[PDB]
Amino acid sequence: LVSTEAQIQKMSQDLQLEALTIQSETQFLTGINSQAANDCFKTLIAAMLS
Amino acid sequence: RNLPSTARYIRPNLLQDRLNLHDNFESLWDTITTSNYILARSVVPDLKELVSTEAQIQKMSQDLQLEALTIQSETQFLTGINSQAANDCFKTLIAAMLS
Amino acid sequence: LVSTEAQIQKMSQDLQLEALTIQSETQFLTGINSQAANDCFKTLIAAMLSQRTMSLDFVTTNYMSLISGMWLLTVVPNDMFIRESLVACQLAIINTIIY
Amino acid sequence: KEESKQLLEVLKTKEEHQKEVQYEILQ
Amino acid sequence: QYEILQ
Amino acid sequence: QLLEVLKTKEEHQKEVQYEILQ
Amino acid sequence: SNRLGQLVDLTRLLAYNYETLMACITMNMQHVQTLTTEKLQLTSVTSLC
Amino acid sequence: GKYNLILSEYLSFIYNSQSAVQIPIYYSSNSENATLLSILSYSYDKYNAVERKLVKYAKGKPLEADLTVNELDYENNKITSELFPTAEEYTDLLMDPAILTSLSSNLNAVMFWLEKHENDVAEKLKIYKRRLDLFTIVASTVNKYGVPRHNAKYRYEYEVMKDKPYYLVTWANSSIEMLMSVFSHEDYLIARELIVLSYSNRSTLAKLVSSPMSILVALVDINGTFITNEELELEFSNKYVRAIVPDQTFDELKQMLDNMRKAGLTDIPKMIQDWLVDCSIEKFPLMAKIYSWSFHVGFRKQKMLDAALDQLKTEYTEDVDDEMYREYTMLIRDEVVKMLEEPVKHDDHLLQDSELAGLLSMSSASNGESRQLKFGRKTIFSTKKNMHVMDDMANGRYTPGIIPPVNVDKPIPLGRRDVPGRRTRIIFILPYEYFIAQHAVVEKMLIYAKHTREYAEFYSQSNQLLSYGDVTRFLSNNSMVLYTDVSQWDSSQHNTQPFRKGIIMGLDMLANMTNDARVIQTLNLYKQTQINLMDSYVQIPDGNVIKKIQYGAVASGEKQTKAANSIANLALIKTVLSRISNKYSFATKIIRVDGDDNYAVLQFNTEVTKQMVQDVSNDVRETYARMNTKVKALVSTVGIEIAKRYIAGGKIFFRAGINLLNNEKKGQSTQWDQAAVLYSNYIVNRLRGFETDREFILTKIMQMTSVAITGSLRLFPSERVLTTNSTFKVFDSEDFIIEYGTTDDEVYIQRAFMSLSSQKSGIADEIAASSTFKNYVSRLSEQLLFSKNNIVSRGIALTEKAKLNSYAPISLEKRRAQISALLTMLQKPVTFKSSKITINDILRDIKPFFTVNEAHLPIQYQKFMPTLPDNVQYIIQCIGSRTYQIEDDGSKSAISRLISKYSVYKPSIEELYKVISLHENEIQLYLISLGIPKIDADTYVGSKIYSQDKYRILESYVYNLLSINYGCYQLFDFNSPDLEKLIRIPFKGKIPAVTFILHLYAKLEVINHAIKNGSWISLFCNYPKSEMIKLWKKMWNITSLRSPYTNANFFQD
RNA sequence: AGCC
Repeated sequence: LVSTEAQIQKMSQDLQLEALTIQSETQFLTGINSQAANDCFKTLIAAMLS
Repeated sequence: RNLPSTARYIRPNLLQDRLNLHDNFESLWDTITTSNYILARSVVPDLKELVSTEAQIQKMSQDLQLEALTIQSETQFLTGINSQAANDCFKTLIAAMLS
Repeated sequence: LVSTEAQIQKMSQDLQLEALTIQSETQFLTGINSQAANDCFKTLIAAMLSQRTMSLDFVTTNYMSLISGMWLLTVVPNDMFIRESLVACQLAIINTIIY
Repeated sequence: KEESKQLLEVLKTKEEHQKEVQYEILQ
Repeated sequence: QYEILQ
Repeated sequence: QLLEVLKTKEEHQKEVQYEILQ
Repeated sequence: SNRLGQLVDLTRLLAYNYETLMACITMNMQHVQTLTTEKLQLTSVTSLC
Repeated sequence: GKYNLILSEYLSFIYNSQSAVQIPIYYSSNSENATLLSILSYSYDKYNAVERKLVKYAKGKPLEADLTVNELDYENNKITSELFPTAEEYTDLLMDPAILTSLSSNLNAVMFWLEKHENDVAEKLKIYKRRLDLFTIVASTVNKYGVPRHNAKYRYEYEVMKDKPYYLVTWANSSIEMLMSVFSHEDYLIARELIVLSYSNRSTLAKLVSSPMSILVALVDINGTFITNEELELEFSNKYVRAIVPDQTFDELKQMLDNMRKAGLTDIPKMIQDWLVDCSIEKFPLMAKIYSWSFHVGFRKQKMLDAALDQLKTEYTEDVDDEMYREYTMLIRDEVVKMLEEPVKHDDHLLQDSELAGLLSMSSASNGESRQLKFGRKTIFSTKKNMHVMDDMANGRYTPGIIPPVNVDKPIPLGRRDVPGRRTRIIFILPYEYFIAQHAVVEKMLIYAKHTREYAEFYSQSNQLLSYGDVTRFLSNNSMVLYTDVSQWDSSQHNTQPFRKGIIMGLDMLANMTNDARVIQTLNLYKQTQINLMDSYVQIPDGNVIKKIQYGAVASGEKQTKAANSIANLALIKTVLSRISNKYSFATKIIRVDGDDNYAVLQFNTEVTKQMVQDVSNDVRETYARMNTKVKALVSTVGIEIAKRYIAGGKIFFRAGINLLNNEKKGQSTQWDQAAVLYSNYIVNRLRGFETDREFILTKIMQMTSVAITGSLRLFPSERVLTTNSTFKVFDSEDFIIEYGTTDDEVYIQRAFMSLSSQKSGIADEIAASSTFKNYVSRLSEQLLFSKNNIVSRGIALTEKAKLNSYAPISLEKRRAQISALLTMLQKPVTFKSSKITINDILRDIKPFFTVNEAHLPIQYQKFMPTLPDNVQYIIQCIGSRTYQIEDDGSKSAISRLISKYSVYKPSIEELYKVISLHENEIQLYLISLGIPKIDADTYVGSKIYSQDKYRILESYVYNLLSINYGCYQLFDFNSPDLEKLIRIPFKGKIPAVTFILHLYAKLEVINHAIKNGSWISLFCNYPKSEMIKLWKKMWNITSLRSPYTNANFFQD
């Protein structure tokens, strides 16, 4: 996979999330890691075959 | 059950008021329509399954772009938003029209 | 008779009362024991050999106890039930299922 | 005693607990 | 010493 | 010697690099 | 609707015990509307079918 | 200062001789208007101090004990020589008060009060004449047999209790606790029957008085109620619900009042007799007064065989209906599949290592057996379970796969836990491998219970109107509530075979849903603890012999017993409500289970009458009895008894039975820590309707906090030592107010208690250098991560140092060194100089910028708790009760959602606060020591979401410092629209950390001003921009003062 | 000197 500390650091600059205000762009990064990709790729293929 | 042919009952006399207590009797009409206001308040149903307050202000604080930790002091938009005052307003709008 | 543990696990996983969008009460499957199968069999013959009229008690929320009331009206003659309860049993069928 | 048994004759006589006497006027 | 009570 | 004692605060590492504003 | 072979089997039996017990009836079977009724719960009709 | 005036007046009473002198020690904040630290006392003539002043209060006739009112022979008040013939067989454990305060100390605390109030005015005279008529009974009974002189550790030997009655000490302790709570004439008539009759009737007095409270909460009409929404938020609804009661309840309440007249109570059954004519809520606090006073009789300490005989001897039959047990086993099977469906399909990391999940959290387990261990050269005896692992991991015996049998060869030892007025409950003492297997699976059962409507972990908050407020939200005139009291829940027949085979059948449908080789293993070991407990023998010692009794049922003291007992109720009350629906037609609104006390709200078609209440109650205790579970079926229309809370007529009533001067187990505390347990058991009983005198409590803190170094010298600390916000806090100046002092000599002493807040212990530093502790740390670093790092291993080895503070002798070498180092500061008035930011240093900078004015607020809300004191009921009626609970657990943050998922540790909020304000590469060095991988801790640091997580940790840390969610501040609404009209602070943006603390401190100063005086004030703080930036740099370096005995002061039960 |  793309290295998670090298992808989420490029992602967090394009959002330009400010450290002070409650905005709807701090929730763009919740729950992205290596394990959630390997369990969504399986449950898409394995549900289609069944 | 189906009642027999020998069952009797007494009918009340429901004819409207002949005194006209709303005409120039203003201290007797105020205490006869407070009585119908409290009785109509114990009948109108109360709200269950309201949206929770903390899951509503946090959704409301993203549209206004408030600061962190000071959602109550930065704007006075979010004041007095409870579930106690949601049920209180629905009761006092239905019971004020019925009495 | 069939096993009560078998007819409940088939019926409570087809109807699926635990995953509807109405969450104001704990829905589960009531009244499908094996003492009511004998009690409904005896009441339905003994109030037919003696010509005793029968009333119907039900709840409109439970549609499984209302769908299976269609089998009651097509076998037992509707001259048996008291008319204010026969009407209210076949009005809740059309207003909630058929119409 | 007669004082303790008279409570159980008053406690059912009072009207703030009595309800639905009219299925027994027909019976 | 033990006393068994089953 | 706990780990919360050894790691230096933000105000300590702001003093090894000196500059004057004006 | 799937219980069909076991729901025809009720009414062939429910109307046979009524039919063979009615032969042991001596008084006239008059039919008028009585005062007190006997309560059927429709939850127990589901437990029979 | 009022405690300093009673302290100087006390020493002029207990030392009547001329040779006693008192030297007050003062100090000041300056070098050269001073507050005093302590009071010295040199007194030499100290023999026979209490036995000489007792004779002037010993009038009247002594109490003659009745010896034919108890069934057993060793529960009567006989002479100890008539009961225990020789000194070799003398068991102290039947009358032991288990508090470090003797009877000769409790008699001086009353005889000091009776001298201060000997000549008062005509209102406070009637209180003195009521507390003197009761003390004549207590003094004339003790003075006949003399006063027993205690031991050096406050026990009572055989040679001092030889010619006295056996329960003379533990009766004179509880009767002094009762006569110091008499305020009215109604309280005097109750205290006279519970003092005279308690001298002989040590078995069935707390049961007869506390019996009719489950019935009397069903007769009081409802006129206006508090309800709760579906999400737990408060609402006020003013419906009118009439109370319907059948004619067999009054034929049962008459039976409960004739059992109270056989025992001799003739004036307590006259108050219940005269209340039943009205059945009103305005006289109901008299009926909860009698229920609260009945728990102060005392504990029923018995022999272990004699109290576990009716529990372990049951009649199991095969004449149950087996058609009802198939649905009961199937409904338990359907829950365990429903709870562990999502953590088994998606293979969670917490289940994949259940061996490591139980090892790092074994400080939450109960104490095991007493076993001999060897730590280097030392030999210690310990009952903590994580000390048993360190000895078993060294000698080559740690096998967590092999689970030991509990059959007739190796039985289960038994421990007890009792409550006055109830029966006793037995507690299993299981091995340490029944905790490792049953921890990672039970923790996945208690996350489903926190999101399901029918369990008790959903309605578990700090407040008490939001938790137990769902009782009355479905109440109307066509519904009824059905609360049943199962008598013996632990050993019923529905719990032995069908409950253990319903869980085993549910773990076999979860061995086909997964594909890992680890998740099949941790679901097989949790299955293995159920087959071994299917046939379990118990071990009860009596006399010489040791009895082995077969016991296949469910007791407490297990790990699953809080989450698997809640499944067996929701499967048993679902089967009974399906058998009762053949006679009636209803719709079950709610079912809610909490262990073995539950309720269910049934909604009917027609209106509820008096015949549908008598015939549903006869179909609950006849359907339960078909399953061999005998119950007391109770149905009501207005009020119930949910667990120890009594919701009667719209108001909620608690019990106030907490024994102050007695205890049920010999605690492992000092006197300084038990002088704060004694105060915090007085604040709890004052908020629930049992008002003890304050001046008797403040006298008991004087006699417990003092510590002597010589037999002639005494040191009594002053008010400013005990009341200040430090480690050594005991009580507060005003009762329900937590005050943070702001004076130049009050911050000077709080920093002076910062040196000796951390002491070292000579036992834990010798264990931590031993070979078997290093072997335990080394084998935890192997399983926690596959690599080896020097940073994580010192981070592990210094984490089990704090785990040894749960050990009782190690936690006593610290606290005995706290008080012995305080004595060198109370004698030498000069202290040391240091600077460290506390919460009082922040409030020094905020307080001179607040301007107060007078203001008024009209009453708008009503009261739902009518036993609260008068100054707290003025706050609730003016700003309102709490609507919704703000969380301070911190799990809504993004770092506490990463720690809990990827590791098994749980860090304190005082640990997450210190590390969230550092640089990027300092959060990395800390997160690896928790067990998080390097690739995950590089993601959270490199995402810069820690910058938006700084304000979610500081919000939940300041709520922990000021104690807003706990204490007595958990009743007032803080987001109310009636406190914002008093707080007028202009807004200055861009600094959220300072603006948050300006509004949380102004909300507390208005509340703390209206409890002290009863009048409201309004605040105004035009804070400058040049003082906000100076306070901004001190909001992150704030340090808290944590104490072990203060963490129990946040919860009530 | 140690869960009495």
